[PDB]
Amino acid sequence: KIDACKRGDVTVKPSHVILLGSTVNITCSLKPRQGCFHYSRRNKLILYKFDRRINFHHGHSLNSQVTGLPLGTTLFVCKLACINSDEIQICGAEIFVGVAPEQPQNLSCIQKGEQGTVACTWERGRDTHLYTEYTLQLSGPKNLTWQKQCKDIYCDYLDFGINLTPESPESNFTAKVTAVNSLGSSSSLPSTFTFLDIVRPLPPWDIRIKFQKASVSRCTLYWRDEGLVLLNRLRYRPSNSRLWNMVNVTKAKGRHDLLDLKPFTEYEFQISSKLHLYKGSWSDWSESLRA
Amino acid sequence: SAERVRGDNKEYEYSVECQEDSACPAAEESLPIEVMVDAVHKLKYENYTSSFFIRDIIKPDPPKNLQLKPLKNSRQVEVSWEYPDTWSTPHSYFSLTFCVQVQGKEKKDRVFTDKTSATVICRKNASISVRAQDRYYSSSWSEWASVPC
Amino acid sequence: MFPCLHHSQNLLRAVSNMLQKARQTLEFYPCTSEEIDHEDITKDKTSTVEACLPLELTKNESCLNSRETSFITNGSCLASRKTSFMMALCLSSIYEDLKMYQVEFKTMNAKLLMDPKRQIFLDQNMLAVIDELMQALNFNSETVPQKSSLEEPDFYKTKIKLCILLHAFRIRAVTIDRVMSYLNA
Amino acid sequence: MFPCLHHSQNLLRAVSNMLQKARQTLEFYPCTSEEIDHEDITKDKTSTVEACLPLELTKNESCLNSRETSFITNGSCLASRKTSFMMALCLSSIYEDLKMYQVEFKTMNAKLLMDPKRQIFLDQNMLAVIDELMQALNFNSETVPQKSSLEEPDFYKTKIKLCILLHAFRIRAVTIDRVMSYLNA
Amino acid sequence: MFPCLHHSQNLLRAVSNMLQKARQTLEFYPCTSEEIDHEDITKDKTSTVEACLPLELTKNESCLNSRETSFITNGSCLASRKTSFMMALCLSSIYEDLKMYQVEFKTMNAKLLMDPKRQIFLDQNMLAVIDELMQALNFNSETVPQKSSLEEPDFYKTKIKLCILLHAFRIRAVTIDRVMSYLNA
Ligand SMILES: *[C@@H]1O[C@H](CO)[C@@H](O)[C@H](O)[C@H]1NC(C)=O
Ligand SMILES: *[C@@H]1O[C@H](CO)[C@@H](O)[C@H](O)[C@H]1NC(C)=O
Ligand SMILES: *[C@@H]1O[C@H](CO)[C@@H](O)[C@H](O)[C@H]1NC(C)=O
Repeated sequence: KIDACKRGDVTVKPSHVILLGSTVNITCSLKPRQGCFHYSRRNKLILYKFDRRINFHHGHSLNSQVTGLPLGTTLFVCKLACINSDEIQICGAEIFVGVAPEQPQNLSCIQKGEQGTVACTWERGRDTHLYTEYTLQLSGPKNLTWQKQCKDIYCDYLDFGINLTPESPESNFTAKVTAVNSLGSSSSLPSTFTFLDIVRPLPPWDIRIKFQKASVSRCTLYWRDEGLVLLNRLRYRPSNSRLWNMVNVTKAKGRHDLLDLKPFTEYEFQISSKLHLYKGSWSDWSESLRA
Repeated sequence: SAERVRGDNKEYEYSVECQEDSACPAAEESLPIEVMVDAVHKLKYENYTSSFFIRDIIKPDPPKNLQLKPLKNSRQVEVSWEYPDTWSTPHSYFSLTFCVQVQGKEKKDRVFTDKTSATVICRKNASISVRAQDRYYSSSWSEWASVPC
Repeated sequence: MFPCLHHSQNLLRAVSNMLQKARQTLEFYPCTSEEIDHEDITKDKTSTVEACLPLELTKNESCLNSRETSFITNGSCLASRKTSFMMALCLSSIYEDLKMYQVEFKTMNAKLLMDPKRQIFLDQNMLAVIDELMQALNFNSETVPQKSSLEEPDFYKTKIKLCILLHAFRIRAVTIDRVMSYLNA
Repeated sequence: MFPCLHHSQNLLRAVSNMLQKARQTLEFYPCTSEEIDHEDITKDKTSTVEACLPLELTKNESCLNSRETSFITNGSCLASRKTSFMMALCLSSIYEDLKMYQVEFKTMNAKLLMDPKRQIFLDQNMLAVIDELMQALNFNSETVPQKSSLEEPDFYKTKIKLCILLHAFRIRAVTIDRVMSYLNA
Repeated sequence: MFPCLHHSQNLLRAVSNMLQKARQTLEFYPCTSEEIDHEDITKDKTSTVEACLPLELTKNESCLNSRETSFITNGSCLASRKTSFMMALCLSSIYEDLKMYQVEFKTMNAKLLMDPKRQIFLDQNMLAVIDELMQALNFNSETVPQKSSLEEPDFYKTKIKLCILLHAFRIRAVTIDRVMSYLNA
């Protein structure tokens, strides 16, 4: 059995993890068999924080009560100094000062495209100086559920690998995030999302410009995107200065008889689609098409 | 430009400022730039021709905003520096390598770090100095930037 | 021997076995060809019905509507400089047909698993064959993400829709097999 | 971290080690950067010199000559809908540059092996890195066939040509590395 | 060239880099060879100290204690009919030494990850090299299961134990390297 501390053992009261503001009783105790080979009233049993002397007792039992510890870890190492020999490190304690975990104030779940993996994002709050474990739970109408745990201390987001297929377009799904640390536990308020709110249409991948198969000013734009789109929007703004973009386009993959400027000067084109007008987010504008 | 006294001759240094006026940007150079100086003195005429590439003659200016930040309760000190504004942008396509020597006033404390922050134990009686060179190709080393430690 | 033709022959055989299992499992649900209407999900989205024809059969080219969905995705089944556009558009449309069906079949299977009993579930082997054929058809193959629901759907509706899709898919599988045989010979 | 950037960083390092070996092996043959002229085989065939630039640097777009060699081959290094055409043309041109060099390097290596002694031979690892990067750059990668000759060539000419190519290739390798770093950041 | 010798040379180099990182990370914790006692976990369990010797050095055979732990596990590093029992017992004992260390190193790493900060963590590459060498040493390799704890251990004790193990393991790594060199030559 490998043992880190052989000469003596050091105890901490109440524990290595303490609430910000508490006082720890670091006590260095030396086993009777171990000790300075020659008894002398010169040898000492020092205690050091970051190699800084805090106490010194000739006797094997050393007691200290450190206070006002800041957030972080402080290494208290208790070395033995003999009469002529160099100091031998005996044992030490690492103390993590921590505070109660922040509750996530805002939780949002976004699925990219009709086929996508749901991803939920939260505001962690102040960082407790402690290991942090995050649990994300998603439940449907009745209480079935999916849970995943983000063991990583810092998590940008947690993604449910399982895709969500909604039994009906109007359903209620509720998501909650729980943060647990040695000192305490904070749980976010339940947030209820309908499937349309979670889904976000993909930007239209395709784009084509045709001048109505003619030299005429009128232009026809042939783009392609996800099948379930009941709305759309197009940018007809002149390239040199942005002006106005039509709020809505008809449910046509291929634009027809769009009003375009008579010159053939290059014009930037951007396109967006809305899965549902009543409760669907707008898609990101498609890569600009030059001319 | 200057009137130094090498020996007793007092050599005088004359310099020209030349800018490539090519509008089209190009990733790599295939032709060396050629410079001709038609020196004229009284009734005597001489001409000198030099051929070179911009990357070969490039010499970076010293690293900017060098500051030392001691780590809490540790002997080592973190030192952070920033890219020179004069150097071409973006800083991703064109990159520099920083060599940090802590010898100040053991012979060679030079450490080559691509990162803009390195941590070096600081003896109270020495200075920490940083140098910049083109990371991609061998280039003339920059002037040392020294911050007292 | 054509490797894609072998995959297509495997596809038709896999659908034939799954269709036989479906009729045996759902005794009351009506799943005979006579009582099940023909409904094709890919009716307007893809041009397999027109583009996938022998070169002799297609001539006017007027009926190919403005190069409909002419993505012409390059793939390992053919070679880029090997065959005419009429077969290049056909291979892309066949890839799209398999993508539309696989996404739907996975959605049905995820709902079927929730059933307290296991009366019927889509054949994993048949789904794997569809994915393998798509990988050869187009290099930029997209693998469908695992689908699941947080609630329980009505099972009768899923079982009637399943029978309607299986029969329509079987007709599509023979159409793919005929094209693969033509490419080989 | 960008996987193609890691391959490009591996390429520049591999060329640097091979170039050092070449100078040590060929003591008499002149292989110092000063005595070796810069000659680029891909001078007119590819547009890497113009297309591969940071987006800020390229603006007029007039200098891109009529979309020269605008194959725009799709590949695993980028994603089809991820980056602007300026980087799509650049990745295709870089793939073409590596194809032109690999075909030539294999021809030189096959001639070098015939030498009664083994003074110098191209690094197998460097050739493998070039192939790996090309596979990521373009899905339709062509592997060069084993090259051999039925006669013995003059060796001095091959050793002078080798030094000229190695130095030019090293400059190309840094150019690829700069583009990969820009794509990552 | 011996493949196991290459793995052993990789092992010694990986430990050397990890040991340097450990000294830099733990500035206060004492991790210099002078202040760290030599303690070997495999002191009595395995006979590598005695069995792994050059054939010339070992003669009386009395010191081999009753074929201690004479499992003689067959493996891909040697061939079954290739070398004498003295090296067969040695290869088995080396496999056992790597198993005892890997199980312990994984336990330490699982405790280290819980630290609020990331001052130090065992090199994943070093652990992978240990597993690769064991796979060659014995066909019946057991992969250690992912280890985790439901509580938080004192970190100072783990960091002192870590330094004691790393230095002892480095001495073991040189001993394995010497045996692999002897097998090659
Ligand atoms: C610490 O120890 C002292 C004496 O041993 C005692 O008076 C005090 O109550 C202790 N405090 C804590 C927090 O344990
Ligand atoms: C679902 O869970 C919530 C909270 O646990 C509870 O209030 C509700 O009654 C549950 N519903 C059913 C049907 O069990
Ligand atoms: C979801 O909840 C809202 C408000 O709580 C309610 O109006 C709506 O009917 C619910 N939807 C379903 C399907 O129960």
